[PDB]
Amino acid sequence: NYPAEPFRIKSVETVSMIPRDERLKKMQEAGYNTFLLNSKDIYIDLLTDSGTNAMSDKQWAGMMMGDEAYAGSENFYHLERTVQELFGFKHIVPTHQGRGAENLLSQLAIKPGQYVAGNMYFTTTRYHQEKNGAVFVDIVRDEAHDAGLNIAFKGDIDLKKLQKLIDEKGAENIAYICLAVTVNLAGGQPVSMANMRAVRELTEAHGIKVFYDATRCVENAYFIKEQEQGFENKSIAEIVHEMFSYADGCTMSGKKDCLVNIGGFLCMNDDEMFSSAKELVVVYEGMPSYGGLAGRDMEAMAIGLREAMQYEYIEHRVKQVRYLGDKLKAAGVPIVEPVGGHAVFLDARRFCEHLTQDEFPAQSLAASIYVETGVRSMERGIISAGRNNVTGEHHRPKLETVRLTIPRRVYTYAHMDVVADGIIKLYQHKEDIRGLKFIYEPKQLRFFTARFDYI
Amino acid sequence: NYPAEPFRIKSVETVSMIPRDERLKKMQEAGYNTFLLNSKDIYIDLLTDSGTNAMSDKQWAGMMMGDEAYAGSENFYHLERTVQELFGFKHIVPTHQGRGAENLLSQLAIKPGQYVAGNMYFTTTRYHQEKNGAVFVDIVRDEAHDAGLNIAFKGDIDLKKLQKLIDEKGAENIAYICLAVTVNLAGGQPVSMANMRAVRELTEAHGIKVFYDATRCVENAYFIKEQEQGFENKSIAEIVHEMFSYADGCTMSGKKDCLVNIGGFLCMNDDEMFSSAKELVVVYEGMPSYGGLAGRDMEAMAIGLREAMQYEYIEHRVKQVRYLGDKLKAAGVPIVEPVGGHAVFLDARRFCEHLTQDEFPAQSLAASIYVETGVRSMERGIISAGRNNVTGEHHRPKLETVRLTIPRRVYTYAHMDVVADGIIKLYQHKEDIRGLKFIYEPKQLRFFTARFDYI
Amino acid sequence: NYPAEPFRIKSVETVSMIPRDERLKKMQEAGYNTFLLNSKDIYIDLLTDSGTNAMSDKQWAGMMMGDEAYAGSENFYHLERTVQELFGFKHIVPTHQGRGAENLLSQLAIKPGQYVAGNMYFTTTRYHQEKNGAVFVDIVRDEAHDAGLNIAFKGDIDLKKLQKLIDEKGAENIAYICLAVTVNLAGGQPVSMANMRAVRELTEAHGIKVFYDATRCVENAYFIKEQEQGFENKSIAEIVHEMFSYADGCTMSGKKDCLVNIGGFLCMNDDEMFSSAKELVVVYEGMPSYGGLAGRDMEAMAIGLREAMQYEYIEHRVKQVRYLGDKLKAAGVPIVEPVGGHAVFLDARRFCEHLTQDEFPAQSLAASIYVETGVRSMERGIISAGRNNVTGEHHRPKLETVRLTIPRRVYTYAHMDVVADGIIKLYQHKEDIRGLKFIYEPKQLRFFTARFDYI
Amino acid sequence: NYPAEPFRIKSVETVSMIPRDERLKKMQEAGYNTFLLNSKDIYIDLLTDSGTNAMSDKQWAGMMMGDEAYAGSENFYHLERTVQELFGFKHIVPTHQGRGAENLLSQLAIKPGQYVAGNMYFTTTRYHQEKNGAVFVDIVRDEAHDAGLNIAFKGDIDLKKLQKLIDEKGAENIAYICLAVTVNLAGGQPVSMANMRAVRELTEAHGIKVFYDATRCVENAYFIKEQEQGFENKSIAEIVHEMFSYADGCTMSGKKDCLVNIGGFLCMNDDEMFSSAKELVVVYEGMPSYGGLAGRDMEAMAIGLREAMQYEYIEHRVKQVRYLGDKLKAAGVPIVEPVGGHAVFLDARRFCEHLTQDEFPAQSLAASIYVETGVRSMERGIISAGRNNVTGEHHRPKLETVRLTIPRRVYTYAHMDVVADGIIKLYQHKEDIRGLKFIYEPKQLRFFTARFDYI
Ligand SMILES: [K+]
Ligand SMILES: [K+]
Ligand SMILES: [K+]
Ligand SMILES: [K+]
Repeated sequence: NYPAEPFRIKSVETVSMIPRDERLKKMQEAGYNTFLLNSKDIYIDLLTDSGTNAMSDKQWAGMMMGDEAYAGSENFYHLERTVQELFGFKHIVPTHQGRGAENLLSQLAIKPGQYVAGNMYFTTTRYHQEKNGAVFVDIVRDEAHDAGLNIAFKGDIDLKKLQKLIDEKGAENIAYICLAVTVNLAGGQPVSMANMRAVRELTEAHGIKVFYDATRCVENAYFIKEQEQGFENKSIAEIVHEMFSYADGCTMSGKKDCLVNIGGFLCMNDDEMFSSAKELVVVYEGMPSYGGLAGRDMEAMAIGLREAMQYEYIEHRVKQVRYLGDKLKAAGVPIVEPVGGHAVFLDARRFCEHLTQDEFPAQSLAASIYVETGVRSMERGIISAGRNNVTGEHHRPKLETVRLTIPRRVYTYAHMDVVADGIIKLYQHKEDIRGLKFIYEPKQLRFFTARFDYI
Repeated sequence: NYPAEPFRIKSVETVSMIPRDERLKKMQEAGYNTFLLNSKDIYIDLLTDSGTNAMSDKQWAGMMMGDEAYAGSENFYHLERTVQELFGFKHIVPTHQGRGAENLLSQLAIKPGQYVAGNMYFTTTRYHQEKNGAVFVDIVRDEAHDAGLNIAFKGDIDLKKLQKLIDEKGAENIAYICLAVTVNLAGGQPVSMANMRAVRELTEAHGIKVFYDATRCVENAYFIKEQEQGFENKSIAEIVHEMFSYADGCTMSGKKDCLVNIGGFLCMNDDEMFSSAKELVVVYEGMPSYGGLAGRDMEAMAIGLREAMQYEYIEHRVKQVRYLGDKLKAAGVPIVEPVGGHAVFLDARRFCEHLTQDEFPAQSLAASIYVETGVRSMERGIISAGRNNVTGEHHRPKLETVRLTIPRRVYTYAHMDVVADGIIKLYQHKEDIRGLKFIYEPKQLRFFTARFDYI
Repeated sequence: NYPAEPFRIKSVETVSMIPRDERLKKMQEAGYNTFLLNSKDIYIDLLTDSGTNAMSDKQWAGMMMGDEAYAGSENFYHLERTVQELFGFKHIVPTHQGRGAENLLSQLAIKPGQYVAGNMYFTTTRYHQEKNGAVFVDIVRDEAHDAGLNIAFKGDIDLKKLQKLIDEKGAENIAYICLAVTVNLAGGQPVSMANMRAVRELTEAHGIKVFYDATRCVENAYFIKEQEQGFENKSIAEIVHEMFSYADGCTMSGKKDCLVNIGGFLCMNDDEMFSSAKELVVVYEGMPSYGGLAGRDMEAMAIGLREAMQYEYIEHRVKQVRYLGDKLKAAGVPIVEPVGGHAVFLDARRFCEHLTQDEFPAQSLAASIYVETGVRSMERGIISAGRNNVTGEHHRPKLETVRLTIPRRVYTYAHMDVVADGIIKLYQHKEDIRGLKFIYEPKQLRFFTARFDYI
Repeated sequence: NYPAEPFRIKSVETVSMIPRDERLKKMQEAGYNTFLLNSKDIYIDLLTDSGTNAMSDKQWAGMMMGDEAYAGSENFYHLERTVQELFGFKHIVPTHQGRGAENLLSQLAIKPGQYVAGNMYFTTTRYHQEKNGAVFVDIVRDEAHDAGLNIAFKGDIDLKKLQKLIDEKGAENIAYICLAVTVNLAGGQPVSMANMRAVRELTEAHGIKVFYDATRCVENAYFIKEQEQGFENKSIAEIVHEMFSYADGCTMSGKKDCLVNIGGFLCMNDDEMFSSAKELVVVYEGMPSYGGLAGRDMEAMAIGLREAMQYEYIEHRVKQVRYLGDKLKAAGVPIVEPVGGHAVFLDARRFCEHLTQDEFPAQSLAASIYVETGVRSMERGIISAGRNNVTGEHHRPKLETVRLTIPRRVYTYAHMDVVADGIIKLYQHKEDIRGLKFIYEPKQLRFFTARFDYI
């Protein structure tokens, strides 16, 4: 069920291994907010899968061959031809990471008052849409909003909803469909090739553009190879190329599936949009020949994207995350299902039914995990949702979760056991977990710097 | 007069060394546009002094210690302490380079219709001011606009013009003063400490904020050290710290004086503005704990800013540029005077007085320079100025220049001799340089991809 | 029982992942000799634990700070201070690896006809002793020669045999005692502190010198910590320092316990011997200030020896090897016992009891293991023993083994499972493993290039 | 006359720039022996051209791709095929540096009592010859021993002398001719292709083997291209390959002309000698598949040897050393002539005619140079010659020199001016240089650690 790592360890990152009593002190110094912990004090850091990937020896060799010319860099040429080959789009503009590409796309592709419809949303992606005057419309299938429902390709768009938006608003009033692979907010859920095809077919008929939010497109391609009938003789590369054939362009974060610590890019087929993109990138990112990246980083990202196409690599990536989910589920620990490509989400509401949402069960569970194991996880619940600035009440999200987000190629199954075993042990005495109260609350971005104490 | 390099060569960048006939074919394939040349075909690349710097062994050691954590990275803390120590500001927000810091500043500090006044301007800096509703006012001393005038501290603000603006417009209507060090548009001209102090004193009396465009603040500190009475017993670090003591914050490009290939940051003293800056950075750049940079780049920038404080390093940096300018001037080659900190600008109007501006003397001179020496330079004249959209006429700039822009720690005096001797030989038969005409002209950003042929 | 890796993965070594049929073709191209396989064709390479270690980010930072000066390098001074601090010797002479230190020691310390007595022996170590006129005497306890006997500190010297040698030969006729930690030939067996102390006390009483063959001294320190009464409150560093307090000097391979890919050194207390060692090092290795090493490697070895002192690192190192041995033993696979610090040795005589030694059971078993798993192992049996030049008969060794040798910080428990599960499956049908016969036999060093076919 | 560096600076090595009064203190703390100075206290280190070369970006990329397998490393394969291509020998055995290859060759190729004849000698090379029972015979042309004589190809063998050795001793009593390129002891003097051919022709007729001491064979190839008629249309590679076609094998130090900081190798054509070489390398260096080098170093050396074949690189290398010599000679400073490929040697006897050899003019001149400029040079005179252990008198060498030895790709012409200008300034008041006396003298290797004071 679970393959060994399809690589060896070339170099290691040293860790302190501080014991429980010392971790409790660090957690207190951090006001029980994992976002305030110091990296040097953490054994296993599952705060994010963004930008913390372990690069290969070949990428590090590329890092030594940075050609830092303002224009005409060999590294820009390599990235451009690699993305043209693997994603199949005509034009590429580098950006420093994914949200830089989102800024450009939304300024280029939206008229004020138009709709952008997508399969759920991501914070930066949707901000740039709305900042530019779009109204967001969620067209994901209804099941994706049910966190416990175990169905395949849970990230699929509901074609009926797309049809109704077209019927009610008119095609000329829809800027574009923003189709994300995988779907982050539903827990990293994949989208089927059948769905990408059907969405292309209906939008094309109406003259409507489609742009992917493509940050975990390789994880997605793996779910298609594993679970979609007809794809068993296809390579990961073949699946990735067909996926993008159903789009007019994409925004990409190299920090996720391109196996790098920084980097992103915007792709499109249209020449006029490319010309406009080049004049705007200069303002926000840099020249079209580097887009806010060192030459060595264009090189690392070109090499990493190609490494991601290796079947054994992405199979192990997804099955390692699956192992953690399987082990938690086998012990009765409540999690979002099915497990996604990049993370396991604990259902903190169910984990701590002895607590009210106003006692911050997700924030507290995350604190408990670090103290007991040296593992950092992210609060994705009531705290991150923020306070209603009109009423003064918490926004109360339906999802009250702790995200165990897994960087690529950094951890082993033994690290996964450290994580699972500690959570399972906490779950056996789940009632002992204490509620939290604010002792310091910022007006904005409160998850980042808020401090708490036990009730 | 001209010191030796205060460092040894640790590693080299290999070059092809292709001869004149082969360079002529490359120039023709690039349509006589140096922006279109491949980096792999160039011996000495003086297109820019941005982000092409040679890092040290110590910076490379730091590159291997990237702590890629989303929050709490050791590299963030090191950058933050370093900038607090050396610049003297309370708060720091990393950005991927300088224009990312400008975007944040202009959104936070400007109400539509307010004025932003500075000592001349830079393209991205003024764009971000104008995009947010500011009206730009030039308050540099009149002398700065006379490219032939040899005077010290030519970058100084005219206190009388600053004063007139306040009287005629009202303090409440001025968003801030944007004081740049050095002043790029005048050829890299320094600003005196006496000027920085007088501006602080006047603005403070009216409650007006001052923010520095600080990209070449260390080169600026060197000029003060060399030429301003009273600064002979002061270190570069003491001068830099006093400079920033007369500001409310700054936008910085590490890609210039911090000796790195990517990186920048925003500094401010005000607690409220810091909180707002953290909200905005997340949508354009990244979390406040990395700001669109890999941990290793925060580390390389922290180390490089400290290396920039070494007296012998910056003396050599500035005197290398001076060597090139002195050698050209002694042969009668027309240049912008006095030579600034980072570049030498050739007056192509005067160099090719036999051509009209319509025949693109700067574009043609930069082409000749590549063919004859393997040196790439930047057109900064009528081509880069663009065409008037409304009328369809060229914008005809007063400055018709070729910029010989010098990366830090990359080249030797022998390389400077290749550059100078080739230009001097061309000058001796300047009448023979041919005019250019468009064969392909983009509607936007024409300097980046336009192609030409000889008349 | 089995701790998780006390480090994260910083970078990876990419592997091909070729399937069984393709591995069989590679094995055939290598003439069924694992020594002849290409590294690029191997998934898990257990040929050696020498010089294949994964370095840390901190060691890689040191690799960028190589001070390549012929004398007075900062890296030399750092190595020298570190070894003085941790090993407690007065003088240090770097060598390119351990056998370079052995060459110097044996030339300096042996008069022709004198005896060198030790706890078993290693090939290079004993060669250098014999080449200089020493007669080797084995003074290990008899139990060490019983490969099946499970006892602690199996590497211990028999004080009664040491005593007999002194009585029968005379102290003046003993050049030195060569005490090895751990003892490689018995499978990596540790020596107790009590034994080291008793040997020092006896030799000192007769004026006999003791020099340690120290290549796996840290693994040895771990066993003492785990199993010798009285050492529970002692650090690894305290144990290492006390170990070397009972010697006059040592030969060390950094390629083993100092966590590097190249490097070694010679230590001694005696001023006169140090002066002589400096004269000799210049002709074989290099100046005493670098000893056949790049400055960056002196740095990486100084850093790596200090990292080896971390309790969690060495506990994990030794327990990973133990995991592999435990899993094999539980399935009934015959191995040398108890499992040592660095490797597991399969008893191929017992594994392939259906074959005669003349049919090369160890060579054949190592071939099968590669075909079935992509794991490379070393023949340490009749092939490596060589042929008798005088008679032309095989040397027929008591030990007919396949060595599963484990590089430090390179592999995971999942990799250990690939190794074990493949061997266990082979064991279940052991009768089917075929004998080998030579098709090409070199006159010298036959194990390195001999080729075979199945009988 | 003097080409610019045919490369750019990729990274730099930071230096302290300590002033004169501080340098005087360091020199005193070092007992006026430059060999005792710390690297961190030196601005320009010309102690040696061995192993201090600046590697390229491509070599550093290779450094990240180290394949550290005990056998079958991709890096060993690359080195082997590179040396086979460029030097043209059948077999290669890596060694950690040149003197490791010398140890093997001399043990394999000499019977006790035989002669080895060569064009002068090098210390390690000759030691290994004699240790194995050879009698050394100098067969260089008589002119090479006249240090002031300006003739081309001053390193040539005197064919008449070779003939007389053959006539008087008999061919069967000559182990081999050891032909060195360039000839170090005469100041780095080249050998002509005509001479290498004639030596091959005479030895072949008598059945006598020829092995090169090849450490600066690329410098040598450059002198042939520049000065030997018939070689002007030949590439450096073509000249190098023909050179080696006149030999039976070679010993090579990568630390000189292969542009690396560590590494060497032994080459031969004979199969039986190759087999014997492989059994002996194991004892002293390591397996024939790595020979005492990390895989990354076999890779760097393979890449560096190929870089050395670039005409512009080796032309600049030799002409940079020539510039220093020309500038010194133009000021009347006495030097060994003609200037060689890798160093300038000052004639300290003539520089300080006011001193006797017993007052150590070379040791003192070297001290003066460091104090006045921050430049380290090596004593190659009476001190290095050592004391006669029978008589107690100094060995009094004819040559009393200070070696300014130039690492490859590390320094600029401005560093050369620092060196020359300081020596010239010292030369104008040459009479002020004070004699030295021993205050501490070791019995052996006295140049390395002896301490002095002014008379
Ligand atoms: K990162
Ligand atoms: K750059
Ligand atoms: K190795
Ligand atoms: K070296």
